[PDB]
Amino acid sequence: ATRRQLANAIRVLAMDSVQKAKSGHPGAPMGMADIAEVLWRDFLKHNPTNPKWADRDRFVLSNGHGSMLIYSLLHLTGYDLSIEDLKQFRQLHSKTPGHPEYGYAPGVETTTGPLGQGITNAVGMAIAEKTLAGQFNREGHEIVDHHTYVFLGDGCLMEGISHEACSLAGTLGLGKLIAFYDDNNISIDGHVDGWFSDDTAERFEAYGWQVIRNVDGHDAEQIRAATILAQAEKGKPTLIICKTIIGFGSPNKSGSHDSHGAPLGDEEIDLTRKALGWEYAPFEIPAEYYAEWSAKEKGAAAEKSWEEKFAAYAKAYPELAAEFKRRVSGELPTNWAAESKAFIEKLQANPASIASRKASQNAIEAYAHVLPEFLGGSADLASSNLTLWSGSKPIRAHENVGGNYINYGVREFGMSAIMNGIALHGGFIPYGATFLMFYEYAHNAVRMAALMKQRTLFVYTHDSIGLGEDGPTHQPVEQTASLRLIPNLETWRPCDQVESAIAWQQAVERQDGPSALIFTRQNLAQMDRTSAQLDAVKRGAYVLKDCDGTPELIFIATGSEVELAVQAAEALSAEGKKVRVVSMPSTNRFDKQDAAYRESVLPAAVTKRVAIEAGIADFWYKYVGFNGRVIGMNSFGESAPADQLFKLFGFTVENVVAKAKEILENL
Amino acid sequence: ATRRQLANAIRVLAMDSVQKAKSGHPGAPMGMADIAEVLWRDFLKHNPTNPKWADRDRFVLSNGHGSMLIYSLLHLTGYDLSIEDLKQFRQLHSKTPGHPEYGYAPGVETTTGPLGQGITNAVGMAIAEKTLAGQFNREGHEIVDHHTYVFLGDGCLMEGISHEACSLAGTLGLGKLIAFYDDNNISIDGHVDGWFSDDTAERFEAYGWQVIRNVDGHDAEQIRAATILAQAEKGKPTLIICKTIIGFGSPNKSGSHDSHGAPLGDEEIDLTRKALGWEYAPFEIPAEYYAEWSAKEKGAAAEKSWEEKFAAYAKAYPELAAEFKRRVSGELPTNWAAESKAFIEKLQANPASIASRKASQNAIEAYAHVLPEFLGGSADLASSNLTLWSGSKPIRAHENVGGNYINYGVREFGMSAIMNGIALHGGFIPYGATFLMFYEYAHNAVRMAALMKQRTLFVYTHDSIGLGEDGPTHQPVEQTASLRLIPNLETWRPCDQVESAIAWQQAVERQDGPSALIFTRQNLAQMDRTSAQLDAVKRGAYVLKDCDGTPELIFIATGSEVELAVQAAEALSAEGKKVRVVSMPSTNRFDKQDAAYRESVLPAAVTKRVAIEAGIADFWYKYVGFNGRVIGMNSFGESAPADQLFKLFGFTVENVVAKAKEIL
Ligand SMILES: Cc1ncc(C[n+]2csc(CCOP(=O)(O)OP(=O)(O)O)c2C)c(N)n1
Ligand SMILES: Cc1ncc(C[n+]2csc(CCOP(=O)(O)OP(=O)(O)O)c2C)c(N)n1
Ligand SMILES: [Mg+2]
Ligand SMILES: [Mg+2]
Repeated sequence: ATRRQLANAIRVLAMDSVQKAKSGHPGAPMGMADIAEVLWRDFLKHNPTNPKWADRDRFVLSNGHGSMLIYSLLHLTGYDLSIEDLKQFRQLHSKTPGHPEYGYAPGVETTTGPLGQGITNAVGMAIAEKTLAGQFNREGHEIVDHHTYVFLGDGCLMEGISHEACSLAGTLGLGKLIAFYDDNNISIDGHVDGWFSDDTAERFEAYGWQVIRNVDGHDAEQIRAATILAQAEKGKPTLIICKTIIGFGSPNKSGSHDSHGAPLGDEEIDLTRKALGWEYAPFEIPAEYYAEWSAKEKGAAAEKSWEEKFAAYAKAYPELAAEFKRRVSGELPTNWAAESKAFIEKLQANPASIASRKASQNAIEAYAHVLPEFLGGSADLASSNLTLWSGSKPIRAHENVGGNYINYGVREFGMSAIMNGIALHGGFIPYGATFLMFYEYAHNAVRMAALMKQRTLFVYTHDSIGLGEDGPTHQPVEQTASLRLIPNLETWRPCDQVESAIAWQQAVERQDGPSALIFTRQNLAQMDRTSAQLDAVKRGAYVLKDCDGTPELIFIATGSEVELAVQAAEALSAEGKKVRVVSMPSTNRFDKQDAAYRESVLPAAVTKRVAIEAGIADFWYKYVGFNGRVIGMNSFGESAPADQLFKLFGFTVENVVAKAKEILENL
Repeated sequence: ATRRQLANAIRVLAMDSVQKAKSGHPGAPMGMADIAEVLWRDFLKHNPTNPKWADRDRFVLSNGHGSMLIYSLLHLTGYDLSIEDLKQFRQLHSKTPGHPEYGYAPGVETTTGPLGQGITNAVGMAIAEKTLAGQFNREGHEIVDHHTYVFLGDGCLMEGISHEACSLAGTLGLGKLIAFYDDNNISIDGHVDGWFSDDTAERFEAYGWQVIRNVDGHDAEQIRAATILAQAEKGKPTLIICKTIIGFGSPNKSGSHDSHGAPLGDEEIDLTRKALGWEYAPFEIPAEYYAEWSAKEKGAAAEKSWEEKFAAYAKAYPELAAEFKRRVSGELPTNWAAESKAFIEKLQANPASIASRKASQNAIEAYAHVLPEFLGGSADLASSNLTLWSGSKPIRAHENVGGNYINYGVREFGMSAIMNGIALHGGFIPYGATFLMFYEYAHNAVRMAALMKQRTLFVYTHDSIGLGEDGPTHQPVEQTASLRLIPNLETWRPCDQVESAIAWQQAVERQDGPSALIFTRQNLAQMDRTSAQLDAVKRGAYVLKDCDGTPELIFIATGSEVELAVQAAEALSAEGKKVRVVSMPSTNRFDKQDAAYRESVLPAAVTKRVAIEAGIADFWYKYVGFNGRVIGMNSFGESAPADQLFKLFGFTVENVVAKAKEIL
């Protein structure tokens, strides 16, 4: 078959699957099929029988609405994705959801859909390849060597996150990143000139990318020539601008947004088959086409060759090879359990009153000696977030290439989605920090990490009005509660240096999802814990101060407000009242405990509960109920020194005691 | 005094005010003082005695950490901002908070701090000036004509939102937008080459801006020359790239991130004074420097000249002039109360089972006939969000310049912060739509509108698993609850075309803060309402179905789930149980009602409550407590037809009734 005939197999599988589903986007798959045929058949290094081969090239479909493009490519080249799977497009519990989801189909490298995060994940994947190569490759043993390929569209380039990711990609000289731009002059609102008129070539040249302009996206020889010059450029990422016709082959809907996101219809599909010269019924692919699309034989030989290279590498570098396999698998070092425990116990036995952001740095310093896979960073806030340790080596294009730290610049969304790509790639545990407030810039990347069950460590410092004079644009109020609502994210707001080391430990051990670690600017007093209390911190909430017998009142506190809760409990106790203090470093972790443990912390029979947190109050009714009270925030902050703000907003022993006594008096 | 001596007044006030607070950022004010002297003394058209002069130029400090720069300028040029105010920098209730706040000091045009949003607000103000000029100017009567000036630094240019805002600004040809880039090679991590190496000039030329390269930021003559060329360019926004030395004047910390964000120290301040030849004690500005900095005489003449132009305009176009004054003040038209009421009563009388996104478009259509100040838009989703009405005139650089709609492209964050600038400018009520999921892209701009108490209307469609097959990356679950947590935002989730029209009405009428209006893709059944029920919808929650006497079970539902709550209540009432259905289209609005009203709707003695909402369940404990139940979500969605998703996730009458019996 001809290259165009092979590409048409994608076009027809796409429009037939959308039609059977009565749902989906036929246009971009049809527009990009010729580019896909060249890239997948001539260049992409992959093995359909092992989609987890460590040295495979990574392909990312950033215009994720064109999901039938990747589904067709995976089916045609030999992956474990069947015609029956394509017939279940957009159906409940199928392998082929409306937007491609990591973990659902073999060979989908990332979950896309939200525009701009695809290319940003890919930037992270290319950073991880370059850094892993810098850490593990040796002379004669280039065991890390693979490209990162991206398809992207107009929406992706309009999104601000594309500017964050691609500006950084150029600075870091990601020569193995090659992106194909689907330049079809179409978005949902119509022909894009009215709202999108960048000179995109000049924009990307300004980032330090190589740009190959004006490629005919339906001419295989041109796509091939451009890909060759893209691969020959070793120092810069490359953008190949492909001129395509959206919905190529449709006589009445091509070149128009009418083909972007609706079924073509039975009549138009017939007219398309004829304009394409495609004579086979829906979901029928001739055996000849499967034979020429198959990547099984080329892929198996590529991996067997890499396995032989790795075998020889392991003889020369036995510890590197073991570390490679360990880190790529995501397992922790065998001494991790004992050294992290010993560090946490040392802190419990050597009290220090420090800011939890300092405790965070101390934890990084200790754990980084055990975890060479740490790949840390900050969005231009290293000296405020305290993310550097004594062994930090900031990565640059030609310096510290096997380093372990990224100066992300002022790019919270880009950093967060890059970290997702780093986590997806394997070999690293990424962490990256900013101020808690600017979680809101990166919000959807955090949710994406949770949806993809990726171990990405989101570090946030300056967590409340405790930060003081920078004022209400910076002082978080509702941000912690908002992070707590993200399914499959575990949010930690530790109350001293010990809870801070335990939150880091729990985040590192959480391999099926991300964590958010929230730290303070101001000093926090360390709480006393018995061995059993120390063991219970990782359960998310535990009894910190207890009375003899059933409590008449329970204080629930997190983070910097735990000392206040303890002091108010002391005052009430000196009046003969029986009060319990529960510290709740992670509401998410506590919610997962069995009902016996939760009842032992918050007994159902004790309904007089006071929650204390310098955050939005509405969150806490889940734990205090109608008979409880929340000592929280219900407004934006103010610019003033922190001690005056804590008094202004009621975080005083007098106020807490007074509010507690009101519910004890049933008022 | 020389120009440099006048600029040094900014430098010494900045560093002395930061030193007294023991907090703040001296470097950028010190780095930009010469630029600010030129722009404010030679070019800025403004009146310190009336910071609300409608035709004033707009200045925006996008690198807002340098707040002492704008406070010094305001103090020096004669605004109502005193030395005593600068002495209260960063102190409780001062007019000089650590980042400039709109309304806290006269002459501050927007609240900055979150990097990138200042320039994006300024793109919004430049769009509003251009569009308002297109609507109101007449031959011989150019009553709208003013520039938008921005200071911005490396952080702003690194942020993705700057790419959204400046791309659109070039496309719309905002010739009166002029930005000065504080190109000082410094950010908090240090010298920026290791993480920021853009060819910024070529980047902005790719957006269609004019770029003046390599201006010496400490040479008043070059700054003046660059600004003249920026003003001469009428068709494109201009970026003036000013090479500056952060902390200019400090011998030990200039050109270093050491001067970015901490007091210089008493000793370093003394050496800086010596290096600058500055001989006056802290907070002492000689009378001669005040006289030469004063904008009072120039500004009063400029406003008087404009008042005379407006008087001539009002003589020729009395109705137009009265519309200008009404729309700039923010007051609604006199017939608004009656027209909106008649529209809502008409919908209650002619039931239709339509998607609330279609109900939203119908409301836009009816209200836009009454509100010429509407400036609508969508982030590349006009056909899905349904934001166009029959009178929509999409604004372009040279077409529909007096239009009323913006194709924002795929730029949710930039859209939202541009809308904030449009609201700050005056003359418009901006609304803008995207899918509910992608408010997470625009999150902090929504918060900033609430912080600034701006009437910005954030429209969201496709609000639940109800959108169906696009799957869990698009299906909101926790987004509505997160919107509800934002102080001073009112979030509405209406259950039918009638609640949809009332939600738009209340958002339009809310002058002191923003609204989020959340609409469905799937059809919603209209509910029966008496005249008193119809009137109570604007109280945020109300009794929709009531039993006789005290109920033993209260259903609380919102949006698309109210019909399910009605259906389950009818099944339970047919069994003899006393059940009430409460529709709660806005939790935030309801929370602000007086105690008597709230008790009338949710009596405290009825503790058996079931909340129903296709969103994160944990939010609703505030209203149901320990002994209630939530028919909610606690996971991500799935890619499948909507009808199957509602069954899969338990949004069925049988499931709701089962959970109601668990507490009865
Ligand atoms: C952040 C975000 N905003 C909006 C959308 C909705 N959306 C999906 S595709 C699309 C149009 C973008 O067009 P383009 O990328 O050029 O694709 P084409 O129509 O050419 O296939 C939009 C707005 C989204 N997926 N993500
Ligand atoms: C979105 C956002 N992220 C982070 C910050 C914190 N921050 C304030 S200033 C700054 C450094 C930016 O440097 P630049 O704008 O070049 O300022 P300079 O030091 O030159 O005055 C950062 C990261 C912020 N205000 N907003
Ligand atoms: Mg397109
Ligand atoms: Mg700078």
